Amino acid sequence: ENPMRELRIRKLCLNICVGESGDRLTRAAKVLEQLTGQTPVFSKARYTVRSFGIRRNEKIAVHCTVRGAKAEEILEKGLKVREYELRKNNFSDTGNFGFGIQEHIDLGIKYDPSIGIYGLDFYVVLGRPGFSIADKKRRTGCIGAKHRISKEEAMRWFQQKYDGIILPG
Amino acid sequence: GRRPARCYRYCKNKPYPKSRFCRGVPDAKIRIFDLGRKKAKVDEFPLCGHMVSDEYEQLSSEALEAARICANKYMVKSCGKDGFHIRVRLHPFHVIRINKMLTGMRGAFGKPQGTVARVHIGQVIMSIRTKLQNKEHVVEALRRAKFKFPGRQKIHISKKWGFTKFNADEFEDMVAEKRLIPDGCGVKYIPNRGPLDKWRALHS
Amino acid sequence: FVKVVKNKAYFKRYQVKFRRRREGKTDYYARKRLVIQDKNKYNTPKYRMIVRVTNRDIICQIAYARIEGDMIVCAAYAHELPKYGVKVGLTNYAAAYCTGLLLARRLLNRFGMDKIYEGQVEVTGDEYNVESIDGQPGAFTCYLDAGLARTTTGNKVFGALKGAVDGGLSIPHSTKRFPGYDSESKEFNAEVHRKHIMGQNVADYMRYLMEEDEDAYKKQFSQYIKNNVTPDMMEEMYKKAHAAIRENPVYEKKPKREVKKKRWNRPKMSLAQKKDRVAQKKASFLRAQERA
Amino acid sequence: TNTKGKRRGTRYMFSRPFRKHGVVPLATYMRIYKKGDIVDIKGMGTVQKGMPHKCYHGKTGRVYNVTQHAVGIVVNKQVKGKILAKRINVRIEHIKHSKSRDSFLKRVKENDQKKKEAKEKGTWVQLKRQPAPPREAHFVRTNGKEPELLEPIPYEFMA
RNA sequence: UAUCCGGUAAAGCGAAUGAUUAGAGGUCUUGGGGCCGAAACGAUCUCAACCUAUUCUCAAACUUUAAAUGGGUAAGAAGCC
RNA sequence: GAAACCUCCCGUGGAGCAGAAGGGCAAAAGCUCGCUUGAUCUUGAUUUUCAGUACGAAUACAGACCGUGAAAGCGGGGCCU
RNA sequence: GUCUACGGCCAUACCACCCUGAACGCGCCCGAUCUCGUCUGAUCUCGGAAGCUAAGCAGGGUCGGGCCUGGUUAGUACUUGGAUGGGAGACCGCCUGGGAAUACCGGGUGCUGUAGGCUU
Ligand SMILES: [Mg+2]
Ligand SMILES: [Mg+2]
Ligand SMILES: [Mg+2]
Ligand SMILES: [Mg+2]
Ligand SMILES: [Mg+2]
Ligand SMILES: [Mg+2]
Ligand SMILES: [Mg+2]
Ligand SMILES: [Mg+2]
Ligand SMILES: [Mg+2]
Ligand SMILES: [Mg+2]
Ligand SMILES: [Mg+2]
Repeated sequence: ENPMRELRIRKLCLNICVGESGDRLTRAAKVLEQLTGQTPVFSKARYTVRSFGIRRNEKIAVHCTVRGAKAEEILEKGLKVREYELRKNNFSDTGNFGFGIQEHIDLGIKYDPSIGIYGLDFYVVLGRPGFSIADKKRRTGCIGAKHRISKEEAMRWFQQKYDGIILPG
Repeated sequence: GRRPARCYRYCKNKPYPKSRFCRGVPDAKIRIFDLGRKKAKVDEFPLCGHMVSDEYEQLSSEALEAARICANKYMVKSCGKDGFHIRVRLHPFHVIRINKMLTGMRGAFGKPQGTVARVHIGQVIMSIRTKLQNKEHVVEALRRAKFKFPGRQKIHISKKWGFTKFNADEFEDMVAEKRLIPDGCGVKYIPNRGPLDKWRALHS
Repeated sequence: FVKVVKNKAYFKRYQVKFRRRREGKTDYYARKRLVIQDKNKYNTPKYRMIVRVTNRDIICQIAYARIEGDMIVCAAYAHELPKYGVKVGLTNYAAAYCTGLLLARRLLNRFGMDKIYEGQVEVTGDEYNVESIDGQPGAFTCYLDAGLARTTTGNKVFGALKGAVDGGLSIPHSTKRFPGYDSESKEFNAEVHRKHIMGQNVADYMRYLMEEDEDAYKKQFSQYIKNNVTPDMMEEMYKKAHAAIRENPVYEKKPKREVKKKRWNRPKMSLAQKKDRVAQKKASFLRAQERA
Repeated sequence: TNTKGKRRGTRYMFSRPFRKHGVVPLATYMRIYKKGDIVDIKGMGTVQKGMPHKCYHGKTGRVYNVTQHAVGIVVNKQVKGKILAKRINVRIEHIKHSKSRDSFLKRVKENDQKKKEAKEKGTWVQLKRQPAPPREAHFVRTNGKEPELLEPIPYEFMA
């Protein structure tokens, strides 16, 4: 009989790190835009790495943060391609989880020889009512303690909500 | 090779440690500041013989090491290979200098010759713990070790238990209290203060 | 495991930030520029029209700063407004206007400049400001303390500021962030501004919801539907309130007495209680373990 | 030969004390100096506009001018053989009221109280101060218990 | 007699910075070498760095502390009311 | 993959602030944007080196003409040396 | 008793975890038509008032860390002035006045200004 300790999805994060720049990245930005229904953001590199073939302030990745119902919907699709399995290590100690998909057309998108097959990266910021405290301007705070989502608590939310297994190893 | 010990004796200059500024310093002769059975428990060595200094003088790394070997050799030969623990309690940190002559006194400022310990009046140089059997063997060890140092140093047997800060009269009771708790060579003094969950690990 | 970031050491070396900086209240960078006088002004005040919007309220205070703790010459709250006419929407821009306006009038009534400096009456919305009359006591002048509010176009603070300006305080301002001013053109309507002052932005939303879906309107404007505040009633309501403020701004409080004087709180546990309490925990541990 | 630089040797002088860095708390700014206020100068690291020179830190002097956010302040600086009263323009943040004068004003106020009264009475009162006189004649009762004997303690070597 | 200024002596390093000894404890890390292992955070040691309490010993160009001696002001008619 | 991008947590500054080092600095003095030319015109006063001359460097004002900000303000080069 | 708004001094006010919060507040909270701003109504801006003290916030708690303040350390370390004092030197003792700092052990754990609530 808890009032608002209702573990919800605060946001869903999606990022395609092509690590190229130019055209490949502009191509991958269309994929997220088709998926999420909003323009994404290009992130640039921190610093040059001659190994990976990247340069400082060169656009490496594209990403986006989905919120609300659309984030619930896209999360659902992402678990369907993963078949509602995760692991213990897929959850972070902070009570967030995430998982890859190897190819976006699995979610439900049409391939093109140009706009190819960008594998991508789901990550779910779980939260509660009254987490905003941390990130507002004026009278800020820290979210107590018996209110912070545990790893265990986030696993059981997944185990209930999306009927998942959380396989061991 | 190096200068006589005569010439670097009195604590004349400011302390000049190996640092950003003073560099290219040659490594100290003495390195291993303790030897014997150092992996021993507080209980199995309470004697604490000290060589105290009675001159505000500088001791050479060279003379420390030599004194350390001298004492340890005798301790081994006398009682036994694993029957003591000796602690040297003066590390050569002060860097000593040397203006060398093949220009004259123009631009004379030394290169680092060597390192040295500065020792105050009443400060301990070496210290030894072993058994109540073995008092005389330590004394002579420190006695022999005196001859490697310049100046003058008393040999003294402290009223502490081992190399602990606690008076040996009260050491055993304190353990019975659990004021004090063995911790390798040393002993952890527990007070009242800390949360009660610490107190529940003891008394249980 | 990792290196403990917050050691003894950490706390020994740690410096707190000021109390109100911790509480997330006072921008001391801005406070210094706002509040301190020029030393050659000496003890002449430096007033500021503080305005803060709470989740359910708008406060308007005039204050100068002394060393004991900045003194408050006058105040008006949005929760007073029921007296004057405003039943609902007390955090809305129109309410902000009333609340500011009311502060000016109440302030002016103290100094006897109620008859001099009527200020703007008809509510155009355009650039207005008070010229001090010669051979008369000059116009009161303070400055707007926005606080931590993101000072954008249409911010409710500037709703209050507009009010106190029309009320007859000379507070300097531009019209670059009254609601009306256009970013991609750079002119000011001052009929858009009037609408906002009169609550027509709210009335139209009310009319838009009722047209589309009854239930959402019923949900959105529940206290508006109770008290019977309708879209067509709205403009009149705020104009009545403006007049009533303008005719009597004086605050009378309530004569508070008949207090039982009882402790809701929990007082501080005395040394000796705390001293025993560990004593009992020590015993209780011992007697407990001497069994199993 | 040492460098003539303005800030040479103020590593410690202009350095906020331990756990008193950051915002210059506001009383400092908002307290009023008139003409002829006795004022002690004490440079501060946070505020670098209007800093006094390292020679006038510690030194007390009188205010002569008051601008918008600073105070002209005559202070006496010795130079080998000659003391030069000279006038410097310190920003408020480096300046306090010197209490040195207030204890004097307290005493003169107390004197004016004690001069008005004790005039109608007739009994004249000591207005001048007087240094601590020798401590008067008095008895000491060794009440019952006798004195406690103090033998000096025998030496022993601790270290 | 009031009142400011100070960062030297000393002291400190279970407080920062840097130095530095020892054992307790720790698969934190991970390793490189082993011994018993096909291999296994399996067992057993080990030495690397890191960390949890302790511990030895230091600083002209480090310091939480912090003297003595020391430098300002002030102690009235150019003042009070 | 030890290093690419994303996300949550801790983080008294252990980063950064052109350069030596010292000081100073966290809803900044750091970073990122928006608008800019106060690095403009003009009297004296003062500080620092000092002989208490110059130079340079700086501090407080004052008068113009601007900038920016809702405003209080800040700005006549570079946080200070 | 206690809160809100603006505060002064800035840890006796910080951090950690634990418990309790009547009324009024303060919040979280529900929305995006308009103002405003985002990749994203998360923040920011704006319009609300169905829920709830879970969190923030307050008050308390902990043989808590930390900070504050006493003791001890110690008349010890240091030190002004003195001697045709000692001592081969290094250094030390006395006279004359001044006098610290850890470890260790106690106690304390925000005070308060202006304006306005609530407990009628
Ligand atoms: Mg020879
Ligand atoms: Mg020398
Ligand atoms: Mg601001
Ligand atoms: Mg110095
Ligand atoms: Mg020293
Ligand atoms: Mg700059
Ligand atoms: Mg000007
Ligand atoms: Mg929302
Ligand atoms: Mg709560
Ligand atoms: Mg609660
Ligand atoms: Mg405590």
